[PDB]
Amino acid sequence: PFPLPTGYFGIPLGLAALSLAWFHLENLFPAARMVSDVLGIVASAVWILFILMYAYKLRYYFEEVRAEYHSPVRFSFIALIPITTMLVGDILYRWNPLIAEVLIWIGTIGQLLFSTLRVSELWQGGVFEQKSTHPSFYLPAVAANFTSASSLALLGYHDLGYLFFGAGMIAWIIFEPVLLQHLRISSLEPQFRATMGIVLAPAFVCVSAYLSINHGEVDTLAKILWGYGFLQLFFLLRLFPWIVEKGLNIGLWAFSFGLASMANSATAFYHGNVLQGVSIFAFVFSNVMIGLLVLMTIYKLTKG
Amino acid sequence: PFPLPTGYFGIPLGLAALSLAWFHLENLFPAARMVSDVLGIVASAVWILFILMYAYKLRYYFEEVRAEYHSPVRFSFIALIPITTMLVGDILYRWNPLIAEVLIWIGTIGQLLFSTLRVSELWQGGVFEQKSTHPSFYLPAVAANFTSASSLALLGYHDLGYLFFGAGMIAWIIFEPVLLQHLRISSLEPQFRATMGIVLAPAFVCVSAYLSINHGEVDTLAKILWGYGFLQLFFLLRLFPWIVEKGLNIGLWAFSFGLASMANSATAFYHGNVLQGVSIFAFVFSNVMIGLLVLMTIYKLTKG
Amino acid sequence: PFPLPTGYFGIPLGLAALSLAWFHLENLFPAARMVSDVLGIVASAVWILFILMYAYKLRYYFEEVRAEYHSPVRFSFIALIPITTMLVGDILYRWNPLIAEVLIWIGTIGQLLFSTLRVSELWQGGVFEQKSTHPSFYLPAVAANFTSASSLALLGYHDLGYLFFGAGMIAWIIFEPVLLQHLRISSLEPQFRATMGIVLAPAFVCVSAYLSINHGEVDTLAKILWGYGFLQLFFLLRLFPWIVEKGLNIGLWAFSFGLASMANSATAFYHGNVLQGVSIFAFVFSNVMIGLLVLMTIYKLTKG
Ligand SMILES: CCCCCCCCO[C@@H]1OC(CO)[C@@H](O)[C@H](O)[C@H]1O
Ligand SMILES: CCCCCCCCO[C@@H]1OC(CO)[C@@H](O)[C@H](O)[C@H]1O
Ligand SMILES: CCCCCCCCO[C@@H]1OC(CO)[C@@H](O)[C@H](O)[C@H]1O
Ligand SMILES: CCCCCCCCO[C@@H]1O[C@H](CO)[C@@H](O)[C@H](O)[C@H]1O
Ligand SMILES: CCCCCCCCO[C@@H]1O[C@H](CO)[C@@H](O)[C@H](O)[C@H]1O
Ligand SMILES: CCCCCCCCO[C@@H]1O[C@H](CO)[C@@H](O)[C@H](O)[C@H]1O
Ligand SMILES: CCCCCCCCO[C@@H]1O[C@H](CO)[C@@H](O)[C@H](O)[C@H]1O
Ligand SMILES: CCCCCCCCO[C@@H]1O[C@H](CO)[C@@H](O)[C@H](O)[C@H]1O
Ligand SMILES: CCCCCCCCO[C@@H]1O[C@H](CO)[C@@H](O)[C@H](O)[C@H]1O
Ligand SMILES: CCCCCCCCO[C@@H]1O[C@H](CO)[C@@H](O)[C@H](O)[C@H]1O
Ligand SMILES: CCCCCCCCO[C@@H]1O[C@H](CO)[C@@H](O)[C@H](O)[C@H]1O
Ligand SMILES: CCCCCCCCO[C@@H]1O[C@H](CO)[C@@H](O)[C@H](O)[C@H]1O
Repeated sequence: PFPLPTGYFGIPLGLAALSLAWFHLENLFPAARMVSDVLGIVASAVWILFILMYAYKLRYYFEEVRAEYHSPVRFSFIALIPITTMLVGDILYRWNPLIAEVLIWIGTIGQLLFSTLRVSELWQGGVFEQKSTHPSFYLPAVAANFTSASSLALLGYHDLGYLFFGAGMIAWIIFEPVLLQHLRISSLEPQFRATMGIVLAPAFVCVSAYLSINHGEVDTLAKILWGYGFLQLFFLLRLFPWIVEKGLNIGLWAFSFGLASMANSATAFYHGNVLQGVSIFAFVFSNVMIGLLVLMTIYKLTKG
Repeated sequence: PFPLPTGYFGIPLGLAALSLAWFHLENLFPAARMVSDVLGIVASAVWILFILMYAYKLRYYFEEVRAEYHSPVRFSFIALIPITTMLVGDILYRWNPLIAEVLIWIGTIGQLLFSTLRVSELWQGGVFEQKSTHPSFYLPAVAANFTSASSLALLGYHDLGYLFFGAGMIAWIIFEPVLLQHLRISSLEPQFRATMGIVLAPAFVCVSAYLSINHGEVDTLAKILWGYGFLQLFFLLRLFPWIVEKGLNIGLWAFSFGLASMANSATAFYHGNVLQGVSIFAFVFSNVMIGLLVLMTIYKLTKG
Repeated sequence: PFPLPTGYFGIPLGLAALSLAWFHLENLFPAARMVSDVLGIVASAVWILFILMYAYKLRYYFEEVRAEYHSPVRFSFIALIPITTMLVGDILYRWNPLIAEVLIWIGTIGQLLFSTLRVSELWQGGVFEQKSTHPSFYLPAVAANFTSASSLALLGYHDLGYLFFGAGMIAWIIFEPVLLQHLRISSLEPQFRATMGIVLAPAFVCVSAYLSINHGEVDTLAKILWGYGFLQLFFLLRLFPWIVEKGLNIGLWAFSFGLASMANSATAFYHGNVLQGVSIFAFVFSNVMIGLLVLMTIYKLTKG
């Protein structure tokens, strides 16, 4: 018996997002569907297990959940739950649209309630401190809204999806300035550094959601978002030795959301015949990196 | 004899903006014109009175005006004067375009001169402090430019209106990051908390101005802005008990600008057959809230 | 023998940018080509000389270069080198596209390597301080990417140009919030104040690059960018007496990038029949100001 660390939801999140990326290649390359289905089944299975473990945590370790919830830093990871729930919904849609729709709405209402209760509460002051300014804040504030946007578009609710999209995009632009200034001034401690991987996510998750809503039209906004996304990738690549100064660890799954969304967006750029060479590199790169994450995770698992 | 607190201009501002919202419903529902005209006449009458009271303040309480002007916090409320002057111009345009145009230009030149003198002066440093980072800054920096944008569009100056629009939109995105970080860290004191209502304004005033310039075309930008606007609404609703911790007060008119612009934008979304259900809710909600403000103000007035 | 202060690259930068502005008037007014060619030849000659002087610095004053590189403030000026190299490439393209393309790629790879190594390294914390938050940061972070964007578009690489464009535009919006808050709180010391001129650059360099990529189409984004650009101009004009409190100096070339890009963008607005009166004013204003910079520089040179 142990309380499931909430961050572990990043594993099915990354796998689910990568399933969706491969799904979007099926009409260019049919074998991509089998790869998508396998990734989707594994992500869903891991999600079920982690959901049940989290239900156990709520039942028997409620004070740990309460403390994470009220923490001005640790609360953000709870947003992984409804995010992964929506992504699993998006996977399941290929097989059962009714069950998919239920999960998508549960995740959407859940993330919106979550932010509305906790993200706003921060504006009361005195609890959040300068040192609370962490990449994890992107999860409730930004990533959850993008995930809702694309999931609702999948269901046919394009205009409602644009509202969530806007909420996420503007929230992103409003938070990042203060995050990067904080990182410049204050050296994130090693135990939090893997969460630098979340810094990769905004531009790529943003363009993926946008392309999901706008029928895959690769337009000026999409190209703009990709450009900033690759800038951040190059920066994070340069920073990687510092990120893992104290060793490789499981927290590196933090990168998987950005990586998977880079792959997903790459499929749309390829479909649209925009920067196809860059698209192929992006898609291959993201898959290799997530493959390495899977292989390091199997290892850790075969070492208890 | 007393010096008129400059913040009181928020009352005719909210009423004038709400008049304009109803005005935009007239071709869907004719009776909306009577409601618009009544609101517009009351707003204009209150504006005349407050202008005369402010002329008296300048004549006999000039040092109080000087101190408010030089304050790195209190200067912002002076921007209410040219903002309300433009909105009254926009109302009067339905009856007398020549007088309307004069007021619109006086307000536009006045707000631009005001910002150019005072907002820039802050960049000299040493006067503005971290604790000066208040929602009121939106008034000179953001709301005034949006108001110019839409007023100039009304007069047929669409391209000039886009310049003001851009100034306001980029200024908004450049200020809000630091405002929300400050609110997270430092608990705004109760006496300033009603000004949290100004946080509702940017997205809604922005989309209202945009739709005024672009002939009511509800496009991707407009939907994006509405999404962030509703996020902030939900946050402020959650925060409302904290906002009024020390009691309901007249400062709550601070919400009326955002509310009225939510109503105005809702008329355009409805006209464009986008999210009509949300539009009706938004329009009804905003009217009820401003109706409550009017009823609390009549009360206060019937209690001296 | 002396080590060339890296900031001096701002002189050929401003002249090169102004050459390109005049170049864009040639099909409206043929005599503009002669003016462009003369400015372009002078900028290129000054650039060659400064490059050779900088090669000498690297060879015989390497520790001075190393210290500037590692400084969390002074590193930014090194970005002037690849920026000016690209602009000289853009000039030379009218005579020799092959040599132009080589310079453009050297400058593009060089600026991207430079940022990737140094701008990201800041996020390790503990070196950059709040007082490091200076306008010069725009050079590597923002201006270099815009310059790449427009130079690559010149070569026909529009989509790749949009990636650089996005990187610069989003980087701009993400840095400026914290810069203006810092300037409000902390009074930039006189010796750095001329660099306030760099604050003029982002919106104008941004719209110039955008118009270069999008075939000169003056659209809503372009008008938006111009509006914020003129707001900042008016602010900087008001601030000018404070900027030069301790006297006029050669650092005022800092303004030339924004001024030249105001002129360049003005040619496109004029071509597109948008705000032609404003365009003429902008173009004339920018030329007069840069003419004054040239005349003060000849003076200083005729006084050793
Ligand atoms: C992922 C879905 C998350 C839903 C979270 C439910 C939280 C309800 O719990 C609430 O937390 C608060 C907000 O800070 C409080 O102030 C409450 O009164 C408390 O009931
Ligand atoms: C709403 C219209 C407002 C116009 C305000 C006029 C202010 C003119 O007053 C000016 O204020 C300054 C700027 O900080 C000064 O430095 C001046 O010299 C002073 O004359
Ligand atoms: C304008 C083109 C600039 C290229 C700059 C080359 C810099 C290479 O120098 C590098 O600087 C670093 C990054 O901070 C280091 O950590 C290195 O190991 C060092 O080799
Ligand atoms: C995954 C969703 C996490 C929900 C975290 C719940 C936050 C609990 O919030 C708590 O709820 C209480 C009693 O149940 C109140 O007594 C509290 O004081 C409050 O701390
Ligand atoms: C950070 C946000 C960047 C927003 C970029 C928006 C770019 C709008 O790009 C659009 O391109 C289309 C091509 O015909 C046309 O609609 C217009 O040229 C333009 O509005
Ligand atoms: C998002 C990236 C997924 C795209 C992977 C495409 C790999 C195929 O590669 C491409 O195949 C072609 C036709 O099918 C060719 O004409 C090519 O030149 C070749 O590069
Ligand atoms: C509504 C517009 C408010 C204008 C506020 C005016 C700010 C006054 O600015 C003052 O003007 C002076 C004398 O008149 C100078 O002597 C000052 O030192 C300066 O404080
Ligand atoms: C924070 C700013 C968000 C800017 C969003 C701009 C969205 C541009 O949306 C536009 O949609 C039109 C539909 O055909 C086309 O012009 C293009 O797809 C696109 O440029
Ligand atoms: C901005 C919100 C103002 C719109 C208010 C519209 C209220 C009318 O309500 C609508 O009337 C119709 C036709 O007129 C119908 O067909 C509807 O189903 C009904 O909802
Ligand atoms: C114009 C490009 C400027 C390059 C600045 C080079 C930064 C040098 O970086 C230095 O390089 C070294 C040795 O050569 C290492 O020994 C160092 O410790 C490192 O400081
Ligand atoms: C800070 C960023 C501002 C982005 C502004 C984007 C404006 C998009 O403007 C575009 O105008 C065109 C006119 O038909 C159409 O494509 C749409 O109306 C709209 O998408
Ligand atoms: C970017 C600004 C450069 C444009 C400079 C244009 C100066 C010419 O000026 C214009 O010339 C015309 C025809 O050529 C006229 O019809 C005009 O009314 C006149 O203003």
